[PDB]
Amino acid sequence: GWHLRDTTQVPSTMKVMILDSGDPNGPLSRAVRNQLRLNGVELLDKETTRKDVPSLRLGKVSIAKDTASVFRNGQTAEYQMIMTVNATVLIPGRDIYPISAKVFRSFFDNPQMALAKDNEQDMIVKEMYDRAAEQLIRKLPSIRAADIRS
Amino acid sequence: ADLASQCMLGVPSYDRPLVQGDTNDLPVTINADHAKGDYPDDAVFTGSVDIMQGNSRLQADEVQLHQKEAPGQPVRTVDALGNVHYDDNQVILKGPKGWANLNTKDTNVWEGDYQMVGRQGRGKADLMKQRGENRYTILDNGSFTSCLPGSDTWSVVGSEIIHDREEQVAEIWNARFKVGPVPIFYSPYLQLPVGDKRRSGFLIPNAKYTTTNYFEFYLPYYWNIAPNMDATITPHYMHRRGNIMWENEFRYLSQAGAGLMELDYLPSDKVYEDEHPNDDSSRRWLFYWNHSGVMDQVWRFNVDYTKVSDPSYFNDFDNKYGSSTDGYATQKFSVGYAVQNFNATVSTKQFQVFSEQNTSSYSAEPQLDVNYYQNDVGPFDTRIYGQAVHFVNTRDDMPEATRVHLEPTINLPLSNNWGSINTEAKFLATHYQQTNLDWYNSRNTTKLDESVNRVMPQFKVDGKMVFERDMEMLAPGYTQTLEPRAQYLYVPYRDQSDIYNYDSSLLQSDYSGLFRDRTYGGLDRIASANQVTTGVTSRIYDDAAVERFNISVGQIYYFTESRTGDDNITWENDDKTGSLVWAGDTYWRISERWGLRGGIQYDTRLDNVATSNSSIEYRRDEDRLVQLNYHYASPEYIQATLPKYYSTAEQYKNGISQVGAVASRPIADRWSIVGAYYYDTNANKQADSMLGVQYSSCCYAIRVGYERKLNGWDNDKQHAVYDNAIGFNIELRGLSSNYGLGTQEMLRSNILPYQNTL
Ligand SMILES: CCCCCCCCOCCOCCOCCOCCO
Ligand SMILES: CCCCCCCCOCCOCCOCCOCCO
Ligand SMILES: CCCCCCCCOCCOCCOCCOCCO
Ligand SMILES: CCCCCCCCOCCOCCOCCOCCO
Ligand SMILES: CCCCCCCCOCCOCCOCCOCCO
Ligand SMILES: CCCCCCCCOCCOCCOCCOCCO
Ligand SMILES: CCCCCCCCCCCC[N+](C)(C)[O-]
Ligand SMILES: CCCCCCCCCCCC[N+](C)(C)[O-]
Ligand SMILES: CCCCCCCCCCCC[N+](C)(C)[O-]
Ligand SMILES: CCCCCCCCCCCC[N+](C)(C)[O-]
Repeated sequence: GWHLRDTTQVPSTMKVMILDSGDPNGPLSRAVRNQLRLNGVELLDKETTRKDVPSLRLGKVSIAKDTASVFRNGQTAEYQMIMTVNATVLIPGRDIYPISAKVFRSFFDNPQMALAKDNEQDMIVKEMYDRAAEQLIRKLPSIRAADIRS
Repeated sequence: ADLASQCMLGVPSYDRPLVQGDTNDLPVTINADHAKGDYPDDAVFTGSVDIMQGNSRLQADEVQLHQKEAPGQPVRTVDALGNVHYDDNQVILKGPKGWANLNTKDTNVWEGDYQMVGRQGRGKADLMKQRGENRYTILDNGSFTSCLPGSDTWSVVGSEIIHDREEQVAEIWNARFKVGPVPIFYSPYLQLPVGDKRRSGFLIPNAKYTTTNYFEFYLPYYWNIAPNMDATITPHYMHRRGNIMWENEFRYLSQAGAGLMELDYLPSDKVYEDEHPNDDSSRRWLFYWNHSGVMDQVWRFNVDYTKVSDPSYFNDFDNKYGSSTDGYATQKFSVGYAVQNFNATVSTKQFQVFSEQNTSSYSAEPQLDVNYYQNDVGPFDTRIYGQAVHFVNTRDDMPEATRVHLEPTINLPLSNNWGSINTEAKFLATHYQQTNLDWYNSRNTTKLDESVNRVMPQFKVDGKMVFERDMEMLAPGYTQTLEPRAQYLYVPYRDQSDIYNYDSSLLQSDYSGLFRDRTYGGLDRIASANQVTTGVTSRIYDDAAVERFNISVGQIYYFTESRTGDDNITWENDDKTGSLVWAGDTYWRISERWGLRGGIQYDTRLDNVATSNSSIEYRRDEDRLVQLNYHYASPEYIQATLPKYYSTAEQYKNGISQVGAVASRPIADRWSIVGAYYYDTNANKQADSMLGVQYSSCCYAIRVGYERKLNGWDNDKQHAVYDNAIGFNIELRGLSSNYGLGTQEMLRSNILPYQNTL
């Protein structure tokens, strides 16, 4: 009973919105803005005079690096990166809906390659922001549906 | 009921209407039995005296209002001569006598006592004073506690106590700390971190016993240095080492953002002296600096910096800014400028490697990264990346390099509701100047070249479709998606064997990783690619459109071998082309409290799973949870991705098969019990074990804890070395907002810390 998706990833009432955070030039804001743009969303300033426009506000990312597993001498084998993002979607008339993303990625340590490993970490982190942005977008339909229901 | 509400039972009131704005011109109600005197300038009231203005309510036997000299502007003085009771939205005061200046807000109450309103704390003094427009509370011969009325648990007394509301700190002269009526500690002068906006109650001395140090104790001393800076100075006695580790922490807030420094210094060490008899000194030390901030939305500053006296430091000393699981310390500085279409960042990256096989490490000194983006050119998006870096070794006999790189990219994104495609063309151009090659080239068949150019085009095309169907059969309103995804990637072969590999490590490929266009990080090795990646994700959404489930599986099919021209990787077989690499991932939120996750990475060239992970978790709340988890990495994977000696050495070569279990349960709303166990199934040995118990009340909390962990390796007996620690800690509660039972903190305390998996 498979049919091509006939609906937009982003709900119709969200096809125009305000993006807002305290780090508009940071990588999270870039990843999110980019995902919104690829989904056909028009982004406006918070100063805009168009009313009834939903606002996506991004909180600050947390990024943790934990030892996931150790070798037999107690040295880290695998590291786990965890990225967490809190956000809100304000639908101006109705209510304020919190959403979040959580991203796990891991890599193996190499003290002989430390510089290389550092670069690997940068790469991984850069990708996680993208994942986080995607997660947030995929939570939009649940917002739209939660607003209709109430 | 929970701890917070139980505690709020003992925190008084604040009835009466809350007034917004000032108290200045607001009406003044005055009831008494008599008023003598000339009303505006001199008034003496008496009997049953009750006065109300704004949020304040004064009540006493006799109240005297006055005005005065120093012609100026108008001088207003109030006096209260018996059974004085003052009331507002902040504090309740009581005492035999009182005084105030309504202009300056400065106040006195003699032989009085105070109790906070809306929060914990109370105390008494021979003289209570408000100064500096309610900035400063001064207690002459005073006491304070956060204990509820009727509870004598603890208090602090001093000949003089001065609390600063703005800085959130109390100075105490002749401080004595009391448990019940019995003082257990005296200090001539102390500063404590105390205020309504404080996130932690002020610290008290504590102790522990360890395999490493035997008996240890610490004396935290808070020092508020200046505005936006403070420090903590903590002598830490470690018995086995026969000296004091002086721990120093410095915290600051600046316009460039927030930071912390730590300098821990141990002047001599008996254990280290015995293990290194011929050495110049036994001193041990740590310096740590962390800074992050974004200034004016544009400048981004970062420091992550750790330097220790020697490789055994984190095996010997408490793991806070470092861990005994660390293989090296990182030293990193960066400054960067970022606006919407542009960024540039300059940085330094250095490393201090612990183990001795080679402690040699390459550094980036400095590195410059630039990105420029332009989205609008026709249907195309464009960007350019460039980098300049200078690589230097810690050894003097090793190649040094400068490397410059340019990577222009153009792509055409295209999208439907059901479908997406993206085409991308890119050029990679890199230039190396390598020097100090003489030593390297005498020891190696394959020669490094002084001048190297690597130029090569890349083509990549990506596509995705989303199919949907209803699942009524599963549950009403459930939706299922099928999302096939495919990629073709072409990069031509370039022989890179004359380029030293400074910054490039082999990347792990999980499901998302499959679609990455690089085999290595960094720029020194770029694998040839002729390949097609294919995968599919399926998702299940509930009636509320919340994704409850997903699974994904993919592979990479190689039409030709992936080559850098220097290929050192030890695989288990000769497989070149076909589907070499597979990966899969799954997530299921079963219910509100239950979830599971898993992932697997498989490579045919290993004849085995590369790595895999699994977990399942029950969580009712922050205090009640159970988690099981598993991590696997094959011996083949270790042999393929890690230096040769890891594959021959016992502490490494078996790879990872690691099961762990973590659980916490609360009791009677005041108790928290927590445990974790981590077990290597290959060796049938414990990796890590931890237990903790905490009791939390309104005015304090006590935690006993225990950990046994792998601390190192003994090269003679060829077995693991373990460390055991057991400790007590007492904290003061009611000094901040925290009503927690300390579950999360304890879950984070061990070397394999807890992470919520849903
Ligand atoms: C004559 C009545 C005194 C006026 C009371 C002023 C209270 C405003 O500040 C309340 C918050 O500060 C807590 C006070 O701590 C108790 C010691 O100060 C009492 C002043 O004599
Ligand atoms: C690699 C760069 C790391 C930056 C080093 C830390 C910067 C030191 O701070 C000095 C600048 O701070 C100026 C303070 O300005 C006064 C107001 O700020 C205090 C409240 O934010
Ligand atoms: C790397 C260290 C950076 C630390 C920043 C220090 C900048 C200090 O600026 C403080 C400015 O704040 C003024 C407020 O002062 C409050 C109390 O002073 C009143 C006089 O008692
Ligand atoms: C191991 C998967 C268990 C999934 C149960 C989630 C269903 C939500 O309501 C169930 C409430 O009961 C909780 C399950 O009882 C625990 C015993 O089963 C767990 C096996 O260790
Ligand atoms: C679902 C189980 C997860 C928790 C397992 C934790 C097991 C760790 O306990 C090890 C017990 O070993 C005894 C420790 O030796 C004495 C110290 O115990 C005193 C407790 O503070
Ligand atoms: C020798 C006694 C072992 C029995 C202890 C109770 C069970 C604890 O082990 C459970 C895990 O079993 C090992 C699973 O092995 C992981 C697969 O990889 C190993 C390849 O040989
Ligand atoms: C490499 C052996 C030399 C060790 C001597 C001590 C070095 C510690 C330097 C700390 C200063 C770091 N900082 C902030 C200036 O960059
Ligand atoms: C636009 C580029 C198209 C790339 C699609 C390539 C399809 C390859 C199919 C997998 C391998 C086919 N083979 C060789 C096994 O028969
Ligand atoms: C499964 C990769 C290596 C793990 C080692 C032993 C754990 C067995 C777990 C089996 C579960 C596999 N699967 C596909 C059902 O998830
Ligand atoms: C320690 C000196 C106390 C002097 C009295 C001033 C009252 C301040 C109370 C600080 C406690 C803040 N609180 C209740 C939120 O934790």
